[PDB]
Amino acid sequence: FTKELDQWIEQLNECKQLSESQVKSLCEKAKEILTKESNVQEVRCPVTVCGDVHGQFHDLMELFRIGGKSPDTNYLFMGDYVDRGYYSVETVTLLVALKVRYRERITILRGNHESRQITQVYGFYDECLRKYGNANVWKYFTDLFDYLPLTALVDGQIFCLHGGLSPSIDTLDHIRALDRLQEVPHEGPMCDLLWSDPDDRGGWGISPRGAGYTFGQDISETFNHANGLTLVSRAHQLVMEGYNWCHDRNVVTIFSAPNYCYRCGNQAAIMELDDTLKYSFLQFDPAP
Amino acid sequence: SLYPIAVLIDELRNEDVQLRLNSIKKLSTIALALGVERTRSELLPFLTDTIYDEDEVLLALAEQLGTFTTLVGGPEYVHCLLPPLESLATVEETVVRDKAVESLRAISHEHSPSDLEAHFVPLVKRLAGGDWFTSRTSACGLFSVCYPRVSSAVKAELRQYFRNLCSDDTPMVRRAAASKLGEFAKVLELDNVKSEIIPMFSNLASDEQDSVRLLAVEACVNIAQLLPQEDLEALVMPTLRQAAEDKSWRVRYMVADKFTELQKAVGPEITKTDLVPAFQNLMKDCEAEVRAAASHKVKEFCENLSADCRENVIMSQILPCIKELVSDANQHVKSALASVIMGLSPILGKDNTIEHLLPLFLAQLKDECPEVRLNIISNLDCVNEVIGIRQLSQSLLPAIVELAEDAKWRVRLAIIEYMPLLAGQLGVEFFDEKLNSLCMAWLVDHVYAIREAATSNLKKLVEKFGKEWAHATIIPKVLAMSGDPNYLHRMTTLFCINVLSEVCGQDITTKHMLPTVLRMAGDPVANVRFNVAKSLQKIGPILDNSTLQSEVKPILEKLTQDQDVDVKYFAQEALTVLSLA
Ligand SMILES: C=C1[C@@H](O)[C@@H]2O[C@]3(CC[C@H](/C=C/[C@@H](C)[C@@H]4CC(C)=C[C@@]5(O[C@H](C[C@@](C)(O)C(=O)O)CC[C@H]5O)O4)O3)CC[C@H]2O[C@@H]1[C@@H](O)C[C@H](C)[C@H]1O[C@@]2(CCCCO2)CC[C@H]1C
Ligand SMILES: [Mn+2]
Ligand SMILES: [Mn+2]
Repeated sequence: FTKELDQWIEQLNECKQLSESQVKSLCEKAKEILTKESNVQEVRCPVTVCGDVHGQFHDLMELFRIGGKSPDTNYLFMGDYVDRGYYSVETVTLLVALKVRYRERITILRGNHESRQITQVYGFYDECLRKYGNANVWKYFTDLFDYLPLTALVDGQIFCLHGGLSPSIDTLDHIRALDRLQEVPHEGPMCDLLWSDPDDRGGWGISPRGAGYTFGQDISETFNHANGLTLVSRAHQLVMEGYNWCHDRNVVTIFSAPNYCYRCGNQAAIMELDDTLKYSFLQFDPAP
Repeated sequence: SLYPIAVLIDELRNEDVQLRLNSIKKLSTIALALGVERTRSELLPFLTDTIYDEDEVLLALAEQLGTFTTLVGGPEYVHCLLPPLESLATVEETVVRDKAVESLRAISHEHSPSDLEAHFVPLVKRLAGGDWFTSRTSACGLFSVCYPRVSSAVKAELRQYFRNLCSDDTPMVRRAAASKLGEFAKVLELDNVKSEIIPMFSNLASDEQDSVRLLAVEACVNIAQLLPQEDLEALVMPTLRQAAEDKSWRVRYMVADKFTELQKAVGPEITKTDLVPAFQNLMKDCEAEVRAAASHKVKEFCENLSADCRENVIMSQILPCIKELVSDANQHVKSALASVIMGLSPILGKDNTIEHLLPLFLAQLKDECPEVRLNIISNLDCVNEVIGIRQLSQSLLPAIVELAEDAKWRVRLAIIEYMPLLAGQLGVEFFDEKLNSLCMAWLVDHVYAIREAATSNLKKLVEKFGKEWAHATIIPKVLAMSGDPNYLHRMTTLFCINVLSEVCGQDITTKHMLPTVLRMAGDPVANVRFNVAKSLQKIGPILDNSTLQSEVKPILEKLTQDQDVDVKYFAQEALTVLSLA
């Protein structure tokens, strides 16, 4: 089987999809591995943290040219592997394939797009139809997404999730108590963790997205102190500079899809956390 | 058939009197079975006709016939070789047509003067005055071998026929006559070069067909070398000047192409009077093909100006056009200029180079087209040997150091290629004092691709300076990274050891790198530990067997016990590939 995984990865690196048969296998084992992981997955540095990739496959290859190759460089992706980009299939499959091959070199969190309703509105579902010939590959992947960890904690200090803070979650234990094995709900803690956005207005605000909430500096400060965290590392929001600090540096947004939707002209960033948790950012333009 | 000759025939296929190929080459031997008399009476006759276009066969037949004079009776009978050769000249696939002519030209010298007239010339005419055209495109190649040796009277006829071949109704017979007008010219007495060649030349230079005209440029080089300098202005230059002005850019292109040759054939004075302005026009041609060709000739041309007026024409007539070209729109042109522009240093001297060329040197070293800055970088030897390594370092270095640090990692990556070039060119003492630092710094760059490039770059530098230089100028600074708190750098250390074992030899690898590799087997980060297993696998073959048994086997075996899944996996693979398993 290992010799196989290696071949699949060599294939996917040429941007060539796997077959329905293989995807079904990649996913059955991927679930085996992801079921054992926690809602607040423990990750030890060193690790490079990445934000949205949204099927921009060639930008993902550019990301690896900048952060090193897996499994040499350890990676932590905070979700949003599909939709918008032109290669959702090759992108999510490569990442799921890197996970199954290297459980300890890669951590993949769940984003708001690793869900059933949204992927039928923004691409993934249709790309799958146009590339296989039926909805099976999409059922395999959206079923796998039910198992993705909603959060990761690096060295017990840096807390990583796709979206942000929830008014119905104050502790890391509260999150560990949630049943993540299910589709993303339209309301509640789990939804919030994948939909919320840090804001420059204090307290909790109404989210312009229609799900989750906006939270201000005061809420980040409280959540960081209450949980012995040095920082909240998230993504989900387009950041022209690739990455963005806010809330007096209790929060940083990392967006890894340069020129999002091939329309926004944003840089992308990736965040390196060395052996000592000292951090540094790498910014990049889209691959030529 | 009949057996002495039937050995040539191929009775196995399904052809038309076809021959055995690996047998036509064994031809000089059937000619010994039957002797000279029988070779003439039945082998040549059999080869003359019986010509089935097996081509690769027709070719060998024409070649072989060119070394058959003696197998036929020696000189006195060489004409027995004409019939089958005349034949093969008129075939189709030109490769054969050529071999036929080359051979015909070879045995021409074997013909005695008397035999040339009785048999050779008659063959030239039949080909010249032939109906079919090929029979004429090949005749053109046979006039210069027989002209010198025949009678004054036959020379005349040979002149008429060659003329008729120049004003032939078919263009191809004209292009061929044109491309051979030069050599035929070299064998006529001067009077006839002035009275017959010149007119044919003028005529071909003003041909309706430009494919015929652009060929006349070559012919001009030849005719101009034969004529005394004083006759050039009246009999040639008007035509040559017109060619540089020709409506067809192809004709003009050929002028720039054969420029240096024209320069020599014409002489310093005319080059000063007529060619210097023409060269200037050509460097300003509207067609980028023509500008580029001319630019390519810049150094060669200036080198041949009469030492007398040299420097003053370059500074006054040539240099201004050159400043222009450095900024031309087409990269095709800037391309041609850069691959020679610095070759003008030893022709203007240290001071001139420093004030006038170095600026253009920079304008291109920071050009768009990478081929352009690469052509400048690939030719530093000459400028360096004219101005000082310090004067150069002082004008090149800031450019480099400014590109080694920059915006896109992509551009930084580009400057890394210049390294092995700069090394092999500017010297090892200069590399250790001004460049080594830069190459070390990239190993620790933020962007992985840069680190990678810089790493493989070490191998290419060692290929330039040697394993000893490596042990004293690079291995130490590379091993220093083993103690870096950041794993990205620690891994870079092994990646450098992997590439450097490919070229440092068993000694330096065993004594000076292996220990650092074995030592990291206890790194706190798993990525370093498994890359340690991968490194032993890589450098393993370079080590003698004793070392692999007492020092590697033990380490890998330990690593297979490691807590981490991947270190285990890679350790096992290492043991398996090396056979220590
Ligand atoms: C996706 C989103 C939100 O994120 C998005 O947030 C807002 C605020 C910020 C965001 C825009 C960010 C920009 C940088 C991008 C740039 C570009 C070029 C295009 C665009 O792209 C957006 C979608 C996407 C993917 O590209 C993204 O960037 O987000 C849509 C608007 C476009 O201009 O804006 O627009 C308001 C509109 C809102 O629209 C949809 C939202 O209606 C989805 C909806 C709330 C969901 O409800 C459900 C059920 C209830 C629980 C949640 O799940 C089912 C699935 C889905 C219907
Ligand atoms: Mn998102
Ligand atoms: Mn997103």
